[PDB]
Amino acid sequence: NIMMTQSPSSLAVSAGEKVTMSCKSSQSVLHSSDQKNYLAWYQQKPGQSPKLLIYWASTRESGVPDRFTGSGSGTDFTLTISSVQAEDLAVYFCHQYLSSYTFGGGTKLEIKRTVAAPSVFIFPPSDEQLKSGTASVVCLLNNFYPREAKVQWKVDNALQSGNSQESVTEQDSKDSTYSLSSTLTLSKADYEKHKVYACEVTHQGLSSPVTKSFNRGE
Amino acid sequence: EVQLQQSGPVLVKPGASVRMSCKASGYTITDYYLNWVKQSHGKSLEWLGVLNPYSGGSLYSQTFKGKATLTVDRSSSTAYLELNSLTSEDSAVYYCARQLGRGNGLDYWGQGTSVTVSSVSTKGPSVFPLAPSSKTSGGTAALGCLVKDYFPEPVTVSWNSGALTSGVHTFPAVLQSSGLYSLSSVVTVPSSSLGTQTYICNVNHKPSNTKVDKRVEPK
Amino acid sequence: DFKEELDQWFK
Repeated sequence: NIMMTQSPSSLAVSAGEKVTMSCKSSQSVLHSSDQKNYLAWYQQKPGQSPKLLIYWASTRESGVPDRFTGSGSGTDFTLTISSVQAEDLAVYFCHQYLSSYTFGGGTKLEIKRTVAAPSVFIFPPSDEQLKSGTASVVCLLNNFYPREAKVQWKVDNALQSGNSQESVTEQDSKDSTYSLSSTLTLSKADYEKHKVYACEVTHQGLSSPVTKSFNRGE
Repeated sequence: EVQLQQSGPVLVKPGASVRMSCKASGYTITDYYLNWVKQSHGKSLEWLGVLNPYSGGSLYSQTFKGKATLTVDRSSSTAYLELNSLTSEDSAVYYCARQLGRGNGLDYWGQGTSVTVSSVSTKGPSVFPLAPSSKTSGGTAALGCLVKDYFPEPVTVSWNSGALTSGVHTFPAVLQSSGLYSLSSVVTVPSSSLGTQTYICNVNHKPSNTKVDKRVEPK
Repeated sequence: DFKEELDQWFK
């Protein structure tokens, strides 16, 4: 098969910057009968299906903004975005269809923006869940940048470990931020043994850790 | 407009077979070829083969010969992909994607069908409110739903039947120690209108037939 | 090869 290699694996730029990304085929993708490079580029935004951007290596699909341009011949191909927009964050895949279809490993395009501190919220377990015998306590970090953030759970000022899980969103297509959710799960019996449930957040936008807490049963 | 509507996510035992569908609308299905492409993770795409909806013929990647079978029902404008002898490595999102001719790209893609191959039993999640309260931010309130203990992925969450999308964060699922998944979905709303607006998270977990509409109210 | 097979099949 014809192997496709993309580079770089990922890159990050500010809105308005120019971006170029590479796609190399292990052999020529030039179709002899029509003398077209059977090379396509796709954009796949987070949680969406791929979208066709370019075919014949350089022909822009209808409805694709002119800032997307494909170029190259033989085995060396390039996708250029002349002025990156915040909504351009996606994984970009190249694709040869001369032989049995193969795709590159993708280039993940990320957006750089100004520092944004998270807005921190904390949620006690619902009365519905408590009646079932479990207490999940949720800490929410909304619309922050950069992606790196640290959540520490404290129960009456005792640092917790091994009883929480967290995940971060994809980057936001409008304001280029991230959000994070962390869940501290305890048995109902343990939950009722303590008063103060606190989530302490460190982030580059905060000069000191921010604590959001509640008093159980209040 | 053009649409490729694919069937819902499935859980299948290793060794079994699965058949998924891809329904074309907004165009004559026989005017375009239809490819099937597998996505095992966000940075991977692998071609299975291509269907000729007019003739019913198919051309398979050597990788999927004897594994995948492509069919079509022209009267219902629906193409099908059947996979047999399923292994845990066959778990992926499977896309159908149309192609006008030999030299064209894959110009339109369905939303994909998530296939999970596993011996683990299906489990429907519990849905718990994340209620807004003082623990608020400058005229806004956060609220949400906790979708806990389900298998397999995915669950989808909408708010107010899709009419509320601004300020929504539906987080990637986390894999719990039990092997079950949990996720949260949150939205930031004006604190002033908590008493007049109704906020309902619509939780769908098709493998467990879970359809829950949970109203989230303050306190 | 496969490229030729694609050529003939799409004809």
